[PDB]
Amino acid sequence: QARRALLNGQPACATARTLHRDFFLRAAEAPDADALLYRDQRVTRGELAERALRIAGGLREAGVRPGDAVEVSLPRGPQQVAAVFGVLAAGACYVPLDIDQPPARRRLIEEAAGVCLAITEEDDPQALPPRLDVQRLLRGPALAAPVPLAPQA
Amino acid sequence: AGIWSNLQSVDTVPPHWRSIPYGRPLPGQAYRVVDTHGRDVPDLVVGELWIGGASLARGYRNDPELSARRFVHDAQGRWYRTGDRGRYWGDGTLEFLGRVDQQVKVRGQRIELGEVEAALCAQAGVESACAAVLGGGVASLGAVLVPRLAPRA
Amino acid sequence: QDRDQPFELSSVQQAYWLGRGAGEVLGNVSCHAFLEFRTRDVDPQRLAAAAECVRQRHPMLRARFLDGRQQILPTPPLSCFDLQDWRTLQVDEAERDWQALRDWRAHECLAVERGQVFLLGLVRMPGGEDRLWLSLDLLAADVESLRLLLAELGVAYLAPERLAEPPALHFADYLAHRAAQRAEAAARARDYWLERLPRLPDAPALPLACAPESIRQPRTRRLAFQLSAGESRRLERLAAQHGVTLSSVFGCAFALVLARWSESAEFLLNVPLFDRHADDPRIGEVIADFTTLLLLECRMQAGVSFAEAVKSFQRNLHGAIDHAAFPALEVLREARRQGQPRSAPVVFASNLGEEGFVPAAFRDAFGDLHDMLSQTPQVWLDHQLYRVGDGILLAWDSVVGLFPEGLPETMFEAYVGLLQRLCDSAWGQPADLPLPWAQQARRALLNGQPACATARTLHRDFFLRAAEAPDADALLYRDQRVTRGELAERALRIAGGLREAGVRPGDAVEVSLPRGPQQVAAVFGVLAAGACYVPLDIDQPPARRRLIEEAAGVCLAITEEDDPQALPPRLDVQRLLRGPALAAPVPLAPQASAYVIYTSGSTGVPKGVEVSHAAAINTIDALLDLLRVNASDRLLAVSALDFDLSVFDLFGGLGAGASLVLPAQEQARDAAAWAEAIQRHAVSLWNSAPALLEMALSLPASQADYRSLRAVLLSGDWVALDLPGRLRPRCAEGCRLHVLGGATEAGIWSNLQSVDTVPPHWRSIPYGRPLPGQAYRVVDTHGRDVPDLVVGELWIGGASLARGYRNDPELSARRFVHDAQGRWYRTGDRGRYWGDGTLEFLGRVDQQVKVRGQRIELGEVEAALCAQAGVESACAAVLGGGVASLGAVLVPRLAPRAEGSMDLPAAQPFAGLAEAEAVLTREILGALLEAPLELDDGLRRRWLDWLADSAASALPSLDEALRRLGWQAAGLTAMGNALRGLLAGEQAPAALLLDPWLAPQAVAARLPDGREALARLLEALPTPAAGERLRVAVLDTRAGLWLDQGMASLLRPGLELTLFERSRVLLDAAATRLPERIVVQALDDGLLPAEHLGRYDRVISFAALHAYEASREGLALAAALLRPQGRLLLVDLLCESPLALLGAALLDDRPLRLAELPSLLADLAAAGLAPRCLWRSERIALVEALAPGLGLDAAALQAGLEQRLPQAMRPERLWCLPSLPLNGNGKVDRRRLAESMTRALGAEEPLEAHEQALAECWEAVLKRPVRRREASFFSLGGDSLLATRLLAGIRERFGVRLGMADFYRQPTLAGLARHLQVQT
Ligand SMILES: *P(=O)(O)OCC(C)(C)[C@@H](O)C(=O)NCCC(=O)NCCSC(=O)[C@H]1CSC(c2ccccc2O)=N1
Ligand SMILES: [N][C]([C][S])C(=O)O=P([O])([O])O[C][C]1O[C](N2[C]=NC3=C2N=[C]N=C3[N])[C]([O])[C]1[O]
Ligand SMILES: [Mg+2]
Repeated sequence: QARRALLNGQPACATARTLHRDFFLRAAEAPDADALLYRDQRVTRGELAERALRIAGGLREAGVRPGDAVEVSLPRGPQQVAAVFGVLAAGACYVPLDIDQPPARRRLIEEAAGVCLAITEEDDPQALPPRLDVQRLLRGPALAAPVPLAPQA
Repeated sequence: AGIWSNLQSVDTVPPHWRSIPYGRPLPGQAYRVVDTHGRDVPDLVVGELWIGGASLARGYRNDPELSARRFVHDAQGRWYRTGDRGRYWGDGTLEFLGRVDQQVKVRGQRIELGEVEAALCAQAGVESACAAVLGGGVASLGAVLVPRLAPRA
Repeated sequence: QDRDQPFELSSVQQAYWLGRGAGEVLGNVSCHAFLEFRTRDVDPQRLAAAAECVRQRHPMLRARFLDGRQQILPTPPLSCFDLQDWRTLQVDEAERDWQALRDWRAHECLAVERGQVFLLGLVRMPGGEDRLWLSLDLLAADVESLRLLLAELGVAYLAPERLAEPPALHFADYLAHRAAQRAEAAARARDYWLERLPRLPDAPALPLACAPESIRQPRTRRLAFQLSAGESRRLERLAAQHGVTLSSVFGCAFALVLARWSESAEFLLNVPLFDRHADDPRIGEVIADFTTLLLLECRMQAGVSFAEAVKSFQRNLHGAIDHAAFPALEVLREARRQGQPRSAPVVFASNLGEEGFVPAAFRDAFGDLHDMLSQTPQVWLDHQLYRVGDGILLAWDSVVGLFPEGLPETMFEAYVGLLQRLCDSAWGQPADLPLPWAQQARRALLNGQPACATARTLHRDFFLRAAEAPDADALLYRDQRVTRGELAERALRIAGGLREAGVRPGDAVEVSLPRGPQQVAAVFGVLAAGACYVPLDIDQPPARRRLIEEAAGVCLAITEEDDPQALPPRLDVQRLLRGPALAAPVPLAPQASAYVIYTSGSTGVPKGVEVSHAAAINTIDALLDLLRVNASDRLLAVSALDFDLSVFDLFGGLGAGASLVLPAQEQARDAAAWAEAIQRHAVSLWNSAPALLEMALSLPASQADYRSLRAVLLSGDWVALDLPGRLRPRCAEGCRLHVLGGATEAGIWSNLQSVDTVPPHWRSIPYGRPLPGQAYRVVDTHGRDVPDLVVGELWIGGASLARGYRNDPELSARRFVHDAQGRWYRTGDRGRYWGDGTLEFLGRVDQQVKVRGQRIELGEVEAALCAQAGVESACAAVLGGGVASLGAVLVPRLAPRAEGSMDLPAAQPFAGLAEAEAVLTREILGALLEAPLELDDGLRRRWLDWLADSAASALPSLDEALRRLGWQAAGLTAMGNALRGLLAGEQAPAALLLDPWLAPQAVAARLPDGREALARLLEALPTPAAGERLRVAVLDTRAGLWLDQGMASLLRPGLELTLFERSRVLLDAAATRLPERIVVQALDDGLLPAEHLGRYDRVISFAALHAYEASREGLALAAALLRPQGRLLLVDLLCESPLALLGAALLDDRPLRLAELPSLLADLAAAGLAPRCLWRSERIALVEALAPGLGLDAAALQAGLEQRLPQAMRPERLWCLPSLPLNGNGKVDRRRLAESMTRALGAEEPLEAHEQALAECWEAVLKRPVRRREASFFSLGGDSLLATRLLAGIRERFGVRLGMADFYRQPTLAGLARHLQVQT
């Protein structure tokens, strides 16, 4: 029990904060740095933070709000990463699914998650959750900052 | 438990490892290993890995009853009750020993065989199903069906 | 009710109003809500018009608060709208100005005395942001009424034409209705609450960094957490499933946090509920204060499901709404009127109105609530809730600096953690919170510390150290030293002697030997026999010894005597040393019992703590490996053998081959003997209770040089904060003090706070980290761990626990307990972790008592007495008697000052006097020997020898003896007759000490020119020359007959006299015979009442300073009793009266107590008294000596205790001592102090003009007749409401500006007169 209380007792080694906080800091600190590299093109932290904050503004415009949840269902690539940061920066909890996740199973998850919205390249405001094009959320106005989430959201 | 809960560094494998163990718990989070009655098992004894401390998920998104079955509370705080089996070796390392239950790994991903079986019972015409990950180098997921017969006199 | 005339405050408005009081407990603040809101732009003139429009709509926004009543203005004098247009400024200067404006108007006491209960305002930031904000004093309004003010502002900003109707129901008509309408319900609930006041729980016993009385400027710090839509939905649907109002969910979860953070899970929390019930539906639009305050006595159960806990909280909450018909404030008043300081300074304001807190008409006009602040007075933790968005803003308006830093943060993080644990998981789960993981993670490291020990039999290493180096020093004694080989072969001789006597592995053996090498050889011999040693003091009384022999089930006793026929077979250690040697120690597996150490058998059946070798050697290694103990070290065994510290001295010290300097049994508490032992044998290690090292350090650095002392261990009792500071220059360079924690039930110790010096945040030296291999918990009464900073019971765990109480398994299951965390000794120490993982110990659990209306922190009373000028040390206890009084005790430090230079007037005595007393000694020896059977045979033979030895064979004289003595042959006859009659009654000591012819100091007050000694002692009492009042006292009064013999020299005009003795029956005679101008008071059970400190300009001692257990004892008693510049007047026996020596032989008390003139004057100058010797040569030597500024006086103590303690822990009686008495096991004897005070315990009109003119003020305000001064205002019938009318009454009656906090510390009539006496 002594050994195990040491190994369990290992101190927090963390600063409790909103999960996105640090990326938006790394972006504000070096907007030009390569955040993403993808299919032989690249995205800066500034570009990604803006793309995310535009998605966030599009999500607050689409009725998403702090600790409410948002499905993200995008092919693997920068728009996916921008969307999860944009969900988190809208204050929301992202509910990732593969775009390959099949429709009846996706409906079990969309039903069980109580999900406010889904981000999917498809626009369909009449889906089980309202379903949204990330490319349209990328036309959204940028939020000037991520929404202040307390660390436990 | 959050993205991980242990770290075995591996500069080399000492030959007595039957598997690469779960190492020390990651900082700020913890492991118990318990008897089926919730008390800690002694070192080298196999029991159920309870992950604990600050890294844990808050629960399942809209399943409070399964949350209470997993995210349990004890005189030692809050614990995820994983259903992984394992043992603390005498040096306080945590050998993970696979799972006792219907949950298995396919091409790295987590699958509940109860999910595969239920997705087969969701077939009109299946009375019940079994699923298992199989032997051979393919490591394939297999399943087995009982059809429902639509009786008459 | 006339709509602009003064009308009564609602009860809960009085709670805010009286909380504005600069002298009220955590008062001086508004009870305002500050709200803050954001938008890019708003028209400031629309706002200015809107704010003034809502004032002229609602009476209560324009209500003035004065004289504890409210009165409504047609419009207020002071500005409605604090516009601050900064659209031009630099952004960050505007932000700093906003933060100043924010901190100001969010902490602001609004001018409610000028009707400014409502104030709107607006910074216009140059960043393009109009931050509308709103300071509403809740004297106007409920929070549920504040959202209606927002509704009115939202409309009045956007479309003021739609403000269709100003709500016609005036708040005075609502009160004039409500206060009459409630009447039966209020009485019905008053009867409920009155009968519950003794049974009400406390405020939540949370960790406070500051006393609430010790801050005048309570800034609220808000903590907040927005539960989302989804978390709100999950709580709302789960609240529905479990059948509870959503306020009950949040209130239950809050009360579970406060329970987990309280010392006890039962407390009051003030629930402001929303009594917006009225006949007019427009009450739903009136802005006045519809708060009603519910004193929810929550009692939160542990380990139940949250589903049970929340239904319980709801049932309590709902049922208590009916009892809130008599308002919580009047319950808190009636508690004060019943002598209980109860409060609900923690608050649960569930403003959960389903629309969103900020109403939609306002959410259109400005963004939903950005931030907010309370300033609720007299409330530590104002928890509120708001629907925000469609989510729920949790808010905790904690107070800045009141809680520890990071505590409202962590406690609130646990509350949010709980509420998400309620969202995402079913309420069938335990209502017990987790410890917030960071706290538990640290404590898992502290408890996780590896064994750092090898499991082995406790004696093992000593027998190795002997086989390695047999000629090395093991023990150093009175003169001689025993080597390891000698000690090992002596131990193994005793071991074989014990095997032969039938003792065998783990069977228990008493070791009652005087401290010395044979005692050590006996414990190592018992342990080498494989047996378990049961050490006892040889001076322990026989009845207690039989209980311990019985209770240990003791196989055998080693006792320096053979009696194989006793309760156990009892053996002489010298015969056991004549026994055969064992070849080797009998093999024990380490888990076997090593010793059983016994507490005092005054506790009923003696608790004997059986410790295994594994446990003992674990603690020992865990300390040897920290002390780096080595073969050159030399410990001092000041620890008695029945005090478990000796186990480290023995099996630790000699396990490392470090030799023991042993005090002998006559040196068992002697600091001078220890000091020489350190200075002589170059002692490198020390180990004791702090009261022993305090006693060692009480000797000067020149008299007692400890600079050999490489490291110091202190244990078992509170270590004073100055003590490391006193110790650093005394011990070796690199002082290495360690203070060590925990009871014998955890082996010798369980903690180590290393001390270089005290960091200034300590209030006692804490328990440190647990020692290696063992562990601590602090637990709630339910056995769950309490959080950091939270006081609970200390539990000790792991590889050092005692096996149990030796033959009480039933108590062992109560005091040792078992969890998923392993096995724990449940100590009954209070204490708390700190954030850094240090473990503050806070006294035994009985060192708190729920005395008659409050929990007393007796450790805090001791800490506050130690802060007095000139105090060495203090104790506090709670007593017997019909009051069950608080009691406390002091000691002065005496300012040692080397004034002792002298000459002795030797010219008056001659040898024919000592011959006269030798003759009279022979005659009265011979006179008792006319009936020689009144003695025992030992005294008979002594007396028959002294009939020649104390007589003409040494100091012969003729009948001239009689004329030297002053008593003639009539007196010789009267002595012989009295002595035979008294001893045919056998009435020594008691009647011998009552007798004029025979009492030892009284015969010394005649025979040795004793009346002439007494005369020249009493002479120069200056009052019949000076014509001025003089206070005299006597230390050694006994029967008063020796004083009566001097009394013609004592009855001086202006002389006041007080008479003292450490005995009751003798003072009854003194009090019988001496006139009513002379006072008599016992030092009952050794204890001086504090009313006498610093009071006496003169103090008398007669032929009895040796009758104290030190010179330093009776001297320190004298010095404390003396007024500064006052004179001790002493005759000391540099030789006894030969008849007082018969007297002492009939007490059978040793003549070795007596001391020389330099020996007296050295200790007396160390007691600070500056001396002259004066008289009677080498016999009955007169000394007088002058007192320094010791500062102790009951007046000065009252002023210091008024400066440092609340009225609920006044030292209800107060006493003093020359030093605190000591346990056999080293501690300050808090039981003897408690019993002694319990023995020493044993209305009238106003008579000052200020008391009488105050009685007129109390009688005017309270109506009831103020005939008695001794009453306290609240106990008589006062309230904080009535304290305003009393202050204003004093401001009419006398004109003085009353400090209301000082009046709350001074609630009795003369205590109130204090501020009038000083014309404040
Ligand atoms: P006195 O006549 O009061 O008699 C003596 C006693 C001992 C009773 C006196 O010293 C005392 O304790 N007075 C009562 C103090 C008290 O109870 N204070 C708290 C009243 S509570 C209240 O309803 C607050 C808390 S929640 C709410 C609020 C919400 C939003 C924004 C601000 C505030 O304050 N109001
Ligand atoms: N010696 C001892 C043990 S160490 C004994 O014996 O006694 P007791 O009672 O049991 O114990 C003591 C008491 O107190 C406490 N402590 C310890 N340590 C200390 C203390 N206090 C204070 N400080 C310190 N350090 C214990 O636990 C008990 O209660
Ligand atoms: Mg004890």
